[PDB]
Amino acid sequence: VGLGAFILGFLGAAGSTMGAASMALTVQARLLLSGIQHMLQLTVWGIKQLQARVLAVERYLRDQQLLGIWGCSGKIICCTNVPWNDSWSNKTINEIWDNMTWMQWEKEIDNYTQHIYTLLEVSQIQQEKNEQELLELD
Amino acid sequence: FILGFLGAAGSTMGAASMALTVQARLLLSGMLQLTVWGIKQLQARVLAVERYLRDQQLLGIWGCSGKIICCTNVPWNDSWSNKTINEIWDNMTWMQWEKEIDNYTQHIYTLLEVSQIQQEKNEQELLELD
Amino acid sequence: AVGLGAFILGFLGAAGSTMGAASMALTVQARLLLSGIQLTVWGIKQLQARVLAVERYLRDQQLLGIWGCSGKIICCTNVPWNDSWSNKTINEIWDNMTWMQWEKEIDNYTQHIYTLLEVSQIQQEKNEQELLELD
Amino acid sequence: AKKWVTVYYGVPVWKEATTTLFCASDAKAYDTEVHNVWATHACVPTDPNPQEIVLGNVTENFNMWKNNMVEQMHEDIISLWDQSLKPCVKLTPLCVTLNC
Amino acid sequence: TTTLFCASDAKAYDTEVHNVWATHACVPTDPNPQEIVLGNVTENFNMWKNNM
Amino acid sequence: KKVVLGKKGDTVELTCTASQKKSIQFHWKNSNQIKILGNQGSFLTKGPSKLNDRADSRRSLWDQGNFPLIIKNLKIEDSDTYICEVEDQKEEVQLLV
Amino acid sequence: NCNTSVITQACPKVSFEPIPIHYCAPAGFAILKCNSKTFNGSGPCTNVSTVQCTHGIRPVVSTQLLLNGSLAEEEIVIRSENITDNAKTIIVQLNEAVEINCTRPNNNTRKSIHINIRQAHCNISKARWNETLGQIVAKLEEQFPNKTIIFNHSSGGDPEIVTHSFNCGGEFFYCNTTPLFNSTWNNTRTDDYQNITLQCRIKQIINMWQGVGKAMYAPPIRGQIRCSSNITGLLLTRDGGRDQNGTETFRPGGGNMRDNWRSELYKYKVVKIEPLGIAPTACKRRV
Ligand SMILES: *[C@@H]1O[C@H](CO)[C@@H](O[C@@H]2O[C@H](CO)[C@@H](O[C@@H]3O[C@H](CO[C@H]4O[C@H](CO)[C@@H](O)[C@H](O)[C@@H]4O)[C@@H](O)[C@H](O[C@H]4O[C@H](CO)[C@@H](O)[C@H](O)[C@@H]4O[C@H]4O[C@H](CO)[C@@H](O)[C@H](O)[C@@H]4O[C@H]4O[C@H](CO)[C@@H](O)[C@H](O)[C@@H]4O)[C@@H]3O)[C@H](O)[C@H]2NC(C)=O)[C@H](O)[C@H]1NC(C)=O
Ligand SMILES: *[C@@H]1O[C@H](CO)[C@@H](O[C@@H]2O[C@H](CO)[C@@H](O[C@@H]3O[C@H](CO)[C@@H](O)[C@H](O[C@H]4O[C@H](CO)[C@@H](O)[C@H](O)[C@@H]4O)[C@@H]3O)[C@H](O)[C@H]2NC(C)=O)[C@H](O)[C@H]1NC(C)=O
Ligand SMILES: CCCCCCCCCCCCO[C@@H]1O[C@H](CO)[C@@H](O[C@H]2O[C@H](CO)[C@@H](O)[C@H](O)[C@H]2O)[C@H](O)[C@H]1O
Ligand SMILES: CCCCCCCCCCCCO[C@@H]1O[C@H](CO)[C@@H](O[C@H]2O[C@H](CO)[C@@H](O)[C@H](O)[C@H]2O)[C@H](O)[C@H]1O
Ligand SMILES: *[C@@H]1O[C@H](CO)[C@@H](O[C@@H]2O[C@H](CO)[C@@H](O)[C@H](O)[C@H]2NC(C)=O)[C@H](O)[C@H]1NC(C)=O
Ligand SMILES: *[C@@H]1O[C@H](CO)[C@@H](O[C@@H]2O[C@H](CO)[C@@H](O)[C@H](O)[C@H]2NC(C)=O)[C@H](O)[C@H]1NC(C)=O
Ligand SMILES: *[C@@H]1O[C@H](CO)[C@@H](O[C@@H]2O[C@H](CO)[C@@H](O)[C@H](O)[C@H]2NC(C)=O)[C@H](O)[C@H]1NC(C)=O
Ligand SMILES: *[C@@H]1O[C@H](CO)[C@@H](O[C@@H]2O[C@H](CO)[C@@H](O)[C@H](O)[C@H]2NC(C)=O)[C@H](O)[C@H]1NC(C)=O
Ligand SMILES: *[C@@H]1O[C@H](CO)[C@@H](O[C@@H]2O[C@H](CO)[C@@H](O)[C@H](O)[C@H]2NC(C)=O)[C@H](O)[C@H]1NC(C)=O
Ligand SMILES: *[C@@H]1O[C@H](CO)[C@@H](O[C@@H]2O[C@H](CO)[C@@H](O)[C@H](O)[C@H]2NC(C)=O)[C@H](O)[C@H]1NC(C)=O
Ligand SMILES: *[C@@H]1O[C@H](CO)[C@@H](O)[C@H](O)[C@H]1NC(C)=O
Ligand SMILES: *[C@@H]1O[C@H](CO)[C@@H](O)[C@H](O)[C@H]1NC(C)=O
Ligand SMILES: *[C@@H]1O[C@H](CO)[C@@H](O)[C@H](O)[C@H]1NC(C)=O
Ligand SMILES: *[C@@H]1O[C@H](CO)[C@@H](O)[C@H](O)[C@H]1NC(C)=O
Ligand SMILES: *[C@@H]1O[C@H](CO)[C@@H](O)[C@H](O)[C@H]1NC(C)=O
Ligand SMILES: *[C@@H]1O[C@H](CO)[C@@H](O)[C@H](O)[C@H]1NC(C)=O
Ligand SMILES: *[C@@H]1O[C@H](CO)[C@@H](O)[C@H](O)[C@H]1NC(C)=O
Ligand SMILES: *[C@@H]1O[C@H](CO)[C@@H](O)[C@H](O)[C@H]1NC(C)=O
Ligand SMILES: *[C@@H]1O[C@H](CO)[C@@H](O)[C@H](O)[C@H]1NC(C)=O
Ligand SMILES: *[C@@H]1O[C@H](CO)[C@@H](O)[C@H](O)[C@H]1NC(C)=O
Ligand SMILES: *[C@@H]1O[C@H](CO)[C@@H](O)[C@H](O)[C@H]1NC(C)=O
Ligand SMILES: *[C@@H]1O[C@H](CO)[C@@H](O)[C@H](O)[C@H]1NC(C)=O
Ligand SMILES: *[C@@H]1O[C@H](CO)[C@@H](O)[C@H](O)[C@H]1NC(C)=O
Ligand SMILES: *[C@@H]1O[C@H](CO)[C@@H](O)[C@H](O)[C@H]1NC(C)=O
Ligand SMILES: *[C@@H]1O[C@H](CO)[C@@H](O)[C@H](O)[C@H]1NC(C)=O
Ligand SMILES: *[C@@H]1O[C@H](CO)[C@@H](O)[C@H](O)[C@H]1NC(C)=O
Repeated sequence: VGLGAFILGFLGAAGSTMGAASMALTVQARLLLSGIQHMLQLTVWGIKQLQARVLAVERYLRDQQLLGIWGCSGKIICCTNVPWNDSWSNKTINEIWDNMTWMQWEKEIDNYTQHIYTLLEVSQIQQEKNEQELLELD
Repeated sequence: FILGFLGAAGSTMGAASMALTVQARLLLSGMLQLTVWGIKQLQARVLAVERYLRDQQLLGIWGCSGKIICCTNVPWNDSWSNKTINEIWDNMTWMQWEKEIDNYTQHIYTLLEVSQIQQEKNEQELLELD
Repeated sequence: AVGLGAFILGFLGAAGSTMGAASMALTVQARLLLSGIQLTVWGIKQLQARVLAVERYLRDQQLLGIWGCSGKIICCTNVPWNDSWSNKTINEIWDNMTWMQWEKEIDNYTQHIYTLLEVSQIQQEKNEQELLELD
Repeated sequence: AKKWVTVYYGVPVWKEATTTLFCASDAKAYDTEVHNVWATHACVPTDPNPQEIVLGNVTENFNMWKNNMVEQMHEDIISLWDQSLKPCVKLTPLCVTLNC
Repeated sequence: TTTLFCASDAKAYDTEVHNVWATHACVPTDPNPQEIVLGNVTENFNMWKNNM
Repeated sequence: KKVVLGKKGDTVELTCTASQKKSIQFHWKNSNQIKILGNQGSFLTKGPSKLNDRADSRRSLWDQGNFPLIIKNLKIEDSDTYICEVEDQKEEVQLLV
Repeated sequence: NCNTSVITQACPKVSFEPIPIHYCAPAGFAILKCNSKTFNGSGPCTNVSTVQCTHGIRPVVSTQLLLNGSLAEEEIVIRSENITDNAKTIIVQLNEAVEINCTRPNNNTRKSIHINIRQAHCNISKARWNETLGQIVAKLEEQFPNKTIIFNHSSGGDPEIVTHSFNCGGEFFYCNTTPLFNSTWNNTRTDDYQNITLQCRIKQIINMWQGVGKAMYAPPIRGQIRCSSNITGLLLTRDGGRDQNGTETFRPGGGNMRDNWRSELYKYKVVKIEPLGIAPTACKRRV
């Protein structure tokens, strides 16, 4: 968790715009990779803190595999082949990436997410069929 | 924990796959004695995670690293099993199927390793040209 | 994970073994493993060590994506070796040197190498996306 | 350029929750006073080293009259209350399930 | 360059100051410590540069 | 509007209803927005109304979702339209004494 | 047909003194807190922080005044769901506490008058009370700038809300607050001039606050009853109407325990994380 106040949501700080968070993340990633009075109740709190950490890990791993349904297994950032509709959003790339935070962005398209998720599933199914059909020849 | 797919082979293999697809869609679409038991429960959860991560990387030896379902290029031998795809997937549960072929697995595991080695060898030789 | 390391991290092999020997031992264990062939105070301390190691592991597995090695333990790249960093041959180092000896030998080139790896990955992604401009 | 869908995991976004909170208090656990007695079995000790993170330039909409923490606190207190200050005589209405 | 935990078989109730300090300064010792002998590794130690 | 009738000196019951079948905070008001009755927690509160002495409610039915206004000893001048506020719906009844 | 269900229970007395209780989110959840010193009852906060646990709140049960709790950081803040709604509770949080000292004298031993052990009283410092109201009025005038502010006693209802009510050590007290709310205001005070003494009675048959019903408690403790509380707020109800020609009246409200807890929990919100998001980019997946 290079960025963020939460274990999950590790791609950035709340309040940062989406583009800014990405740039900050790249820098932090580079640095990390490059290597650049006991109280009795402490027992209780130690367990609770570990449970929070363990739970985040369990969820993380679960989601990393579930995303395979859209062809995004094991990824944090996953590019797809589904076109963006101006109907979902009439904003352009720079204005959303530079001026909107992730919460604002999700609010902007909140009631289209179920539609988009459906489309992603469909695309992955067709991609899989195409590969296997080619392998019936090869 | 993974505990397989949590169905205890109480359903056939085909049914389990369909159920997983459904759940993946739903999931993505959206007191002194407590110290002792809290620790034991927590230890078990940690252990499950460590084994999972290890095995996902160990499977790289067969070219299946990081996958839950891994399609290989090793052909099926009717001698291992003479059943068809539908017979196996629709009528058998996982604990019935593994029993049917329980002692052919060591042979299969060997074949999987061999196939992966040959595939890697071929790719690297091609890359000495390209 | 694999009882060659003697540490939670550093699992590819025991300290003191040559790099080559460690790889061979690791292959053997993979086959064996896949083939199937005050207590409260210390319990918490042990778990903290294990949880932390897992978190670092996962973190790094994703951070390595920056060089195109996400999700890998062993990863091959397209950055050529500079004889200037090291004048030794492949069997020379893999057969006779341990990991610590090797890392000490090329320690001051590490940041140079890391920089090159990032640059290569950027160029690779750029090239692929340009091809996909038409394809 | 052509705009394409990209999926991101690890996005710093949150929604309102409806969950169960834990209570904590510095119960004496030897005293006979009601709140200490209840807390002894109902609650955990407080956090010896609490932390607070100030968020960046964010705006969050709060609403004290739609706050479900209130209802939960209400239930905990009633349970506490009725395990202690027991009346000599308790009288409550009860009606027949008729449509009248 | 890190911070280590102290551990001791403190009694506390004895009132002796090391036991009283230890009561909160430290934790109980490991009831079942383990040691791993490493392979043929040579390591340079220096007691005069030891930050512990 | 619902219309309820009675004679001077009589007693009538005007009602509000919740679909909740639970005790809900509710209020009764006259046409001049003067509070008459309401539910505060489990208690009956009365407003600064001419009906403060006449107004009552069957507290035992509050958990049935029934929130009546009972007006005893009706005066001819009590013939107003009373307003219910339950949950977030409003109801109106005209009383003719 | 409704039939009262009656349960007879043992009647022990117990020591009874509220302890601060903190609430903590479970794993997977976090609590956001509003850090504005001027925060409203609802709406945006720009200073927001994340905590795992709330501050402690003592589980104090009272009906007209909030007797033990936190204070506002700078100013008296008046919070209401709808200030123009005659039916809503107005919660006034003070930035300073007013001490109230209640007692049951050991010499009050009379048991009956004719065919006092239930007699008690509470003191408020006059200068604290008048200062408190003057500040409240100044804030009420921000909402009602052209109207006279009248404080008054309750308009009627069950005694638990008509009088002030609290519990010390199992003793249920009912106190007359007419002396606190008989004041009328302009930008100036209309009262006289040290100690405002409230008359209190200790009762055995009380209404339930936790539900609808009645409850009877054992008779009073022989002596030495004392309470020492910090008033940190008021529960007021505004009396409006079509004929309120230049005057607004504020009477003690309350009786709804949810309002008492809201007066402390207004700064906290519980949230969950949804880490999966979507946005357009200019990349394409190779297929
Ligand atoms: C807002 O928060 C504040 C917090 O500060 C709340 O204020 C607190 O309210 C408490 C309510 O009871 C009150 O508690 C009382 O304190 C008395 C004084 O305690 C101190 O002195 C004693 C002296 O020995 C010390 O031991 C103690 O540690 C303190 O230093 C206590 O004496 C009271 O206990 C007695 O009454 C309770 C009532 O339920 C009984 O349960 C308890 O068993 C005690 O009963 C004795 O008295 C009765 C009288 O008839 C006897 O019948 C009985 O047998 C006991 O008598 C024996 O002891 C007396 C002692 O003199 C002796 O004379 C007799 O002969 C017997 O031996 C009780 O603990 C807090 O003090 C008070 N805090 C402050 C600062 O004032 C405030 O209420 C909150 N607001 C709201 C709305 O909740
Ligand atoms: C606190 O609130 C109370 C309640 O509102 C308020 O006291 C009320 O003042 C009004 C002032 O008009 C009183 O109303 C009248 O008082 C006279 C006194 O003798 C009565 O005679 C009147 O009754 C006649 O007129 C009525 C008009 O409809 C007839 O219905 C009736 O049959 C009579 O003909 C009338 O009551 C009102 O009674 C008081 N209420 C109480 C409980 O005293 C009080 O002043 C407020 N406090 C402050 C500080 O302002
Ligand atoms: C916090 C605990 C840490 C996580 C616990 C699990 C960590 C993993 C421990 C064992 C990992 C070993 O996983 C290792 O994978 C690499 C490839 O990906 C394989 O290494 C492979 O290199 C190439 C092919 O990749 C070939 O030479 C040969 O097939 C094999 O040696 C090893 O066969 C396998 O042993
Ligand atoms: C929940 C358990 C606790 C830990 C969870 C797992 C740790 C993950 C947290 C950090 C994740 C960031 O890991 C991220 O990986 C992706 C690829 O996969 C990389 O993706 C990278 O793509 C290219 C570089 O090629 C850049 O345009 C981009 O800025 C960069 O993000 C990021 O450089 C790296 O920062
Ligand atoms: C948000 O509110 C917090 C809480 O008051 C402010 O930070 C505090 O500043 C005081 C000043 O002495 C410190 O003592 C506290 O420890 C600080 N608290 C925390 C949690 O840091 C904070 O500055 C406010 N932020 C904004 C943007 O107004
Ligand atoms: C206190 O609550 C009121 C009621 O919601 C807030 O008033 C609203 O403020 C927003 C801010 O942009 C306006 O758009 C709304 O139109 C306002 N509503 C009304 C009815 O005017 C008020 O701002 C809140 N005060 C604070 C400090 O947040
Ligand atoms: C509450 O305040 C009253 C104010 O009168 C106190 O009663 C006075 O106490 C003094 C103490 O010397 C006596 O001289 C006065 O004569 C008393 N006045 C009356 C009218 O009796 C009362 O004791 C205080 N009570 C509490 C709980 O503090
Ligand atoms: C309620 O009792 C408290 C405690 O005795 C009074 O406050 C004390 O007043 C004396 C007077 O000199 C001060 O020395 C103490 O320091 C005060 N105590 C505290 C905690 O401040 C309080 O004034 C009484 N309140 C009323 C209304 O009589
Ligand atoms: C509070 O006390 C006042 C008196 O101090 C009570 O009001 C008095 O009630 C009698 C009853 O006939 C009237 O004659 C007096 O004129 C009233 N006095 C005042 C100042 O109004 C009052 O009812 C008590 N209130 C409660 C809730 O007990
Ligand atoms: C009422 O408020 C007073 C302060 O106005 C509280 O007394 C202070 O509590 C703090 C807590 O750390 C102490 O450090 C101060 O020394 C106390 N002041 C005095 C004069 O004693 C008091 O405890 C509050 N009472 C209640 C019931 O909450
Ligand atoms: C908040 O605005 C200031 C203005 O300069 C900026 O520096 C800071 O980084 C912003 N915080 C976030 C989270 O963007
Ligand atoms: C997205 O564009 C396609 C192009 O024809 C259109 O059919 C579809 O309805 C669009 N989606 C929305 C939500 O408008
Ligand atoms: C939507 O896109 C069209 C494209 O020309 C633009 O004209 C229109 O103003 C956009 N609407 C909004 C609300 O941005
Ligand atoms: C971001 O908002 C500022 C506000 O003035 C605007 O000027 C800027 O052009 C916006 N960025 C983009 C990419 O539209
Ligand atoms: C999303 O909700 C808003 C709320 O009014 C609505 O106007 C908008 O059309 C909704 N969008 C979709 C895709 O349903
Ligand atoms: C697979 O089938 C072929 C068919 O001739 C047979 O020769 C071979 O031995 C079989 N392999 C195994 C492992 O049984
Ligand atoms: C085994 O496979 C052969 C292949 O032709 C088939 O004829 C035979 O019936 C199969 N036996 C069983 C039991 O399925
Ligand atoms: C499953 O068993 C039943 C039993 O008669 C059989 O009819 C059915 O065809 C079997 N299904 C498959 C896929 O073999
Ligand atoms: C598996 O075990 C059974 C037990 O009798 C045996 O008959 C069968 O031939 C074994 N199969 C293999 C592949 O060894
Ligand atoms: C240590 O030396 C012995 C001598 O035979 C050798 O067998 C062993 O493998 C060595 N261990 C390492 C780690 O080199
Ligand atoms: C790596 O080899 C290239 C080949 O021209 C050389 O220019 C470069 O300086 C070498 N790197 C170092 C560190 O010498
Ligand atoms: C590097 O290897 C070559 C091979 O002949 C050797 O001549 C050269 O001296 C070596 N470099 C150094 C610094 O010894
Ligand atoms: C390893 O060291 C021995 C020592 O005699 C040497 O003979 C051998 O050639 C070395 N191996 C390599 C690969 O240099
Ligand atoms: C690497 O460190 C060694 C230690 O003395 C030094 O001799 C060598 O020249 C260093 N190499 C570089 C490139 O700085
Ligand atoms: C309040 O004070 C002003 C000061 O001139 C006065 O005019 C006004 O009449 C006063 N209010 C009432 C109700 O008398
Ligand atoms: C409140 O009481 C103080 C006591 O001296 C007095 O000076 C002040 O003027 C009073 N408040 C008002 C508004 O008169």
